[PDB]
Amino acid sequence: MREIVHIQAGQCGNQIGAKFWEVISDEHGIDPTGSYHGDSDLQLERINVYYNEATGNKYVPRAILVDLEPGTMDSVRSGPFGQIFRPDNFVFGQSGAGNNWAKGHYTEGAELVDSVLDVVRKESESCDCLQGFQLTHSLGGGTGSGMGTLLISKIREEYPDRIMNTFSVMPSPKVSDTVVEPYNATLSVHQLVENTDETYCIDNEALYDICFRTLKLTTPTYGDLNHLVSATMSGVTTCLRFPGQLNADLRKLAVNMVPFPRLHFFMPGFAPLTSRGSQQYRALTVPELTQQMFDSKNMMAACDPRHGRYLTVAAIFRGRMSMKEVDEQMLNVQNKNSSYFVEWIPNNVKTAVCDIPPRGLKMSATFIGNSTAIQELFKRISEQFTAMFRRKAFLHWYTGEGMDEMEFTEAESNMNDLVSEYQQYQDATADE
Amino acid sequence: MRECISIHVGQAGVQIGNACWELYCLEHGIQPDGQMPSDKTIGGGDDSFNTFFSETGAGKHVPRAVFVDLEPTVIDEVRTGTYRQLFHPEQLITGKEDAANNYARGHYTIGKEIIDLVLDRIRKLADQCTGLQGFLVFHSFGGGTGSGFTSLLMERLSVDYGKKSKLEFSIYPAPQVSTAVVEPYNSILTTHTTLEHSDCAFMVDNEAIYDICRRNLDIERPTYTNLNRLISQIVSSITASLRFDGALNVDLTEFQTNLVPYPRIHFPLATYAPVISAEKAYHEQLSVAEITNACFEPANQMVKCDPRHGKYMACCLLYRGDVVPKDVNAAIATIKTKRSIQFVDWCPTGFKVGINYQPPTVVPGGDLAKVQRAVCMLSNTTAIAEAWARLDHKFDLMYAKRAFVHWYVGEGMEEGEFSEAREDMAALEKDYEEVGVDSVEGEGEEEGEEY
Amino acid sequence: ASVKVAVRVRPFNSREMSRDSKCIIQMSGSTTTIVNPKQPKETPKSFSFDYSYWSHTSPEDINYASQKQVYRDIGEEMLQHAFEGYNVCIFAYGQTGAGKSYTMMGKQEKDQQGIIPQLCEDLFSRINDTTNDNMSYSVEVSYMEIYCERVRDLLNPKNKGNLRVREHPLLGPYVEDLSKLAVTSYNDIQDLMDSGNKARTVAATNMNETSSRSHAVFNIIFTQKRHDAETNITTEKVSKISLVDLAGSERADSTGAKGTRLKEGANINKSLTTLGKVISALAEMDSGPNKNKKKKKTDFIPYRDSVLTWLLRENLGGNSRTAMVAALSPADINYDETLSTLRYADRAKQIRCNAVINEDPNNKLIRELKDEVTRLRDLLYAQGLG
Amino acid sequence: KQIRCNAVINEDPNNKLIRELKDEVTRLRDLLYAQGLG
Ligand SMILES: CC(=O)O[C@H]1C(=O)[C@@]2(C)[C@H]([C@H](OC(=O)c3ccccc3)[C@]3(O)C[C@H](OC(=O)[C@H](O)[C@@H](NC(=O)c4ccccc4)c4ccccc4)C(C)=C1C3(C)C)[C@]1(OC(C)=O)CO[C@@H]1C[C@@H]2O
Ligand SMILES: Nc1nc2c(ncn2[C@@H]2O[C@H](COP(=O)(O)OP(=O)(O)OP(=O)(O)O)[C@@H](O)[C@H]2O)c(=O)[nH]1
Ligand SMILES: Nc1ncnc2c1ncn2[C@@H]1O[C@H](COP(=O)(O)OP(=O)(O)NP(=O)(O)O)[C@@H](O)[C@H]1O
Ligand SMILES: Nc1nc2c(ncn2[C@@H]2O[C@H](COP(=O)(O)OP(=O)(O)O)[C@@H](O)[C@H]2O)c(=O)[nH]1
Ligand SMILES: [Mg+2]
Ligand SMILES: [Mg+2]
Repeated sequence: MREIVHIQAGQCGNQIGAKFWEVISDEHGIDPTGSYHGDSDLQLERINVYYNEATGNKYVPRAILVDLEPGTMDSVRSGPFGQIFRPDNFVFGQSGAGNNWAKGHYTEGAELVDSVLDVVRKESESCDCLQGFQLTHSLGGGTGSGMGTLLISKIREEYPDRIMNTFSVMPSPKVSDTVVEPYNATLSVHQLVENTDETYCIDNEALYDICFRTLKLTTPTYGDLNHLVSATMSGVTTCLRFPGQLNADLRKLAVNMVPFPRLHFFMPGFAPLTSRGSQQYRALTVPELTQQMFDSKNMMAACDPRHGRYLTVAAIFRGRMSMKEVDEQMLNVQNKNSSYFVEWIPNNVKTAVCDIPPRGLKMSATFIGNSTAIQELFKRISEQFTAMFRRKAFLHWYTGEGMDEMEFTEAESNMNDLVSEYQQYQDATADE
Repeated sequence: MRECISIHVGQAGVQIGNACWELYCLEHGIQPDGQMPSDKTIGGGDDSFNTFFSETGAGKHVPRAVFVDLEPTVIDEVRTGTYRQLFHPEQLITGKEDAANNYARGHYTIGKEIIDLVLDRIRKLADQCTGLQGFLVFHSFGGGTGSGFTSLLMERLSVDYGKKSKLEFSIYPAPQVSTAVVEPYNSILTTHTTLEHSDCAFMVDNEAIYDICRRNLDIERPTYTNLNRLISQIVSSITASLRFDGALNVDLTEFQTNLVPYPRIHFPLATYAPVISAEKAYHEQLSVAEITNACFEPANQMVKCDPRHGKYMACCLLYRGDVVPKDVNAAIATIKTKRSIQFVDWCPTGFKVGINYQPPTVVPGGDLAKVQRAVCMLSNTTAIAEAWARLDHKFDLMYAKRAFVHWYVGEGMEEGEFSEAREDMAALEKDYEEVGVDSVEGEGEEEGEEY
Repeated sequence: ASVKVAVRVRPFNSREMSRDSKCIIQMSGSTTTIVNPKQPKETPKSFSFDYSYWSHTSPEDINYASQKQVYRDIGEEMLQHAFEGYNVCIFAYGQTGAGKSYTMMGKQEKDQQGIIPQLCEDLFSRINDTTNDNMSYSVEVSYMEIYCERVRDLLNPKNKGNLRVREHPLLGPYVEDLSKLAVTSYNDIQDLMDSGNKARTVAATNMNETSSRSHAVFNIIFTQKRHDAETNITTEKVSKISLVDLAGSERADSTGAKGTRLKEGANINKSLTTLGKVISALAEMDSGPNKNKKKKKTDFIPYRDSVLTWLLRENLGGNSRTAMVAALSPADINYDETLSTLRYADRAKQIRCNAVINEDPNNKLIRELKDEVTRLRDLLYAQGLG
Repeated sequence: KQIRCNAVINEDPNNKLIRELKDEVTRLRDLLYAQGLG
């Protein structure tokens, strides 16, 4: 029985995880107190993917909460679903990292990593057949990035055969909230490229653009961003929980999407999104979902796919629909946009179909792309990195905690090598 | 428990402390006698926030404050005032003469025999504290006590505690206005301690605050009470991130991680945007864009220096009240397109943002209008060099003839602590000039290998 | 300088003798012929290499190559290159249970010793013989293994931890906290070699009783100094001698692996597959820019896909002179595998290195300017202007 | 009798040698190109 251990780090990861546990909990029908009050018989069939079973017919999510500032933990406990989590999994300390990756990875997090790994081992030992992990955190921050990278390294050291997923929120061109985001982002990306099987890219700029242009909201908050992201996470792993005409495990996505080991940075997307005003106009059907999934403005990474090529894509549909229509639409998308797909991967579109849609919708779809345009994002960070590293803008904070220029240099070189490895396949006309 | 210990030195320090503690008592619903009837009316809570106040068994709340001065007058005004029962009876006041606008008198002769008691009480306060974040030292350049005793206390604290942050709020001498003939000497002699030992020093000017009061609040005849209240608002905006919940919380370490590129350039300016009278509170929207733009106006600066003559090195915005991230993002985006505001080429991000839900409070008898939104900006720039240079000139005009020097040497110093300080000022100005220069053109001179 | 290529065929073992023992490999001069056992009508496909070696029969003289023969031909040449001041490498290749341990290490108790002992002994003899008042020599040793994408040190005492691979900005990849031991005599380095061979991870399979389970890299850092109180520069030359023994590719059906022995093999195959790509990639690039026009626009080599290719970034290409020794199996049943090795060997000679090796760039600039001054002064003197 | 002290400067021998050799190379090249020998 496949099931997932869940880890949350930092403020962004903690909040996204809280919202995610509210969404999954609806689909499966779980009371905030922990009891089950569903209506369908298929909600409890595979509930063990996320939830352990307690004595009194309760269900406890298999989540791990990590931070160095206690305050966020309180915000989780004093909330709509604060009592659902078991208190033993609230692992935290004091004197947070303060947006310093060195404190998160080397000085402060090195003490709390033992306790976090203890709780992770305790959860993973009880697993019937542990599939893999998934971590939510922010690369541009402090405790989140550092402790996420450290935990990822330790877990890959101890569990080499299991899947290691990751949902990362990285910096943006215009949206910036810390002065030292490039250093943290560069070091985090250097750590992630080695020790991770899948990494979904999320950008606040793309989510705000979706909210303003697609959903037409006027005053979006972080709740809406968490809503979209949690919808994506629930969309990714639908097939482990519910039956379908053609299933798609996590390993199937990993195999079909990753041509070479270092190219595992994905662009996610979700459909439909209708703004609550145009819901009565559009007809809902497979062609509409196909059109919305591949639209450039619907992506969550703020990287235009038209500036590169799609190495691979995966489409996970939820709902009762015909397979012939899905296959025809995917073939049409391949054929019409002939110049945005690579010429040495015939039929580079993975397809999955699940028969149980979300509770309020007749149809839905999730899109996981893998394209060269992601290089742009890395290039941007690299540019900013140089602009601070050449003069050593803030390096004394990092070197005071037990680092040196050599780690910065090797991280920058690794990032540049990854950026070069994407471009290779980016240009057309492989001959000269 | 995000505990912070406040130290007040000199008359300016004690009066700013009076304003600050009035605002703190009003913020958390603490009465002047230390009781909090809010918990009794409600039933219980965490309203006795451990940042500033320590709760005893009987429901009383003692502030984490340390008042120091050499004159009995300034603190005897507090021992028999409205807040006489709030503070602990121990107030560390030497029943003798004062430093008398003399750095030497406050550092060497009379600063002794009072430093030991002060350090003992600071240790007693620190022992009660768990997870102490740092210190907040209030004083004033140009005074004997606030220069010499502050120097001695900072030196001893750096020796003892070391790794704890030590923020500084100080009143710099104005360019034209002054209240003493020997202000430049005392101001210059404190550079060694304000540089080597402090982690971040915030400077304010009385002329700038008087201009702000005259122009914005329409107060034609302000006194020091208004200035102290404005400074109290600034400090509360700084410290609110670790007392109340918010969308993005900024601790005192994120401050130093984001604002100071190098150890020797930790002198950021500060400013408060929605400084407006009650009558003018109407006829205005007071949106995020308006206050954020007003933070960058040279007229609103709290130090007499023009940011247009320098370059912005780092910025930290701290918002309070009904604010949302997207308005702040739009404000930063429209700010980045203005050519009058120049950032150093080696800090492309250039902004740190924090948001807190608690809106600012209104002190009865005050002059600031009640508002829904507010923002405090702290900006590390290179224009501050000008604020040193003028003062440096003044120092020379008195040291060429060795005027007023016999008072200083008659208390323990020699003339070399009077040059060493000048050379340190010169080196600091050279550093500030060097950091702001644009990167040399294609900083690897030029490049381009074969292909 | 192009990569040097040697190939060698071994005799029959027990597995070959029990099953069909039909030979397919023939050798003549520099030419190696392989014949398809399934298609005798087909062409006898053949490959021309820099060196080929026939170790099938010892009494006869049909180009028979003892250990000393291959050692003279490759290792002595590469050692002479090292004395001139060039970083140098010899690495083995092929399939499981062919010839790597025999060729590089050999049987210590027997006279048929591998390349590494003979290179070390000749190096020690040469440094001891050529010692002089002005000349002086120093040598240092290290020996590491790659087990499952993890580096371990053999010469050091028991260290359960795994070392960390790092990147110096100028000198490229290296292994941090690697026990670099100073040595002074042939007996001491021989003892280090014996301890290192003992410390390696070896397991038994159907294909070979002593199937290696981990790649191995043996590094010798050599320093050549010339002392003069007037003009000469001390530490005239520094060289790195790298002997690499790679675990060969395996097939699960014939190997009979299960459990851990399977998993190890999988990692080994991964570490080989990437390596093959790198070789192929490298070849095409150093074939293309050299022959096509000279464009040198951009070519990516997947060095980082494995730690083995990462550590040998300077060895497979760049700042070293490299030799590749391929091991063959004469068994007919092995044909479909054996030919594969030859194909990569046929591409291995296409690779071209770029090695110059200097030291103390301040001295480099000073020497360049002084030589320019001397040349210009000589020109002026010859033409009557000096 | 307060008098200007100036800065005592001791250049590196390596930089001095490099600069002198570069100047010598330039001078000798300008001599050789002049007599049409380059
Ligand atoms: C159809 C109808 O009458 O109401 C819809 C609706 O109007 C629309 C606009 C919904 C609505 O979504 C939003 O307004 C929204 C706002 C900010 C961020 C994200 C969404 C809806 O709120 C969202 C809500 O979604 C669900 O109920 C799904 O099951 C969703 N779960 C949750 O939203 C949820 C939130 C908190 C607690 C429990 C469940 C989900 C989505 C993917 C995977 C799993 C679950 C639905 C159907 C609707 C409303 C209520 C208007 C849409 O959202 C989703 C995810 O369905 C917007 O794009 C779709 C299109 C729908 O037509
Ligand atoms: N903003 C503000 N500044 C003040 C206040 N009181 C004093 N100052 C400043 O302090 C300077 C004088 O130095 P003081 O700090 O008063 O010196 P002291 O603390 O009394 O110590 P002694 O010189 O020994 O008496 C003046 O130039 C003022 O500008 C105040 O209440 N508010
Ligand atoms: N040319 C040869 N002459 C004599 N004996 C040989 C020859 N080649 C190999 N052998 C022996 O045959 C066996 C297999 O060789 P061996 O060198 O152990 O394979 P291998 O190269 O180590 N394969 P692996 O270690 O898994 O990468 C050993 O006992 C060798 O001593
Ligand atoms: N999507 C989303 N992003 C967030 C949220 N909170 C913070 N962030 C992002 O995270 C970054 C700050 O990282 P932070 O959470 O402070 O890292 P930490 O200090 O290690 O916990 C900012 O650039 C924000 O864009 C949130 O609720 N949702
Ligand atoms: Mg006084
Ligand atoms: Mg072997």
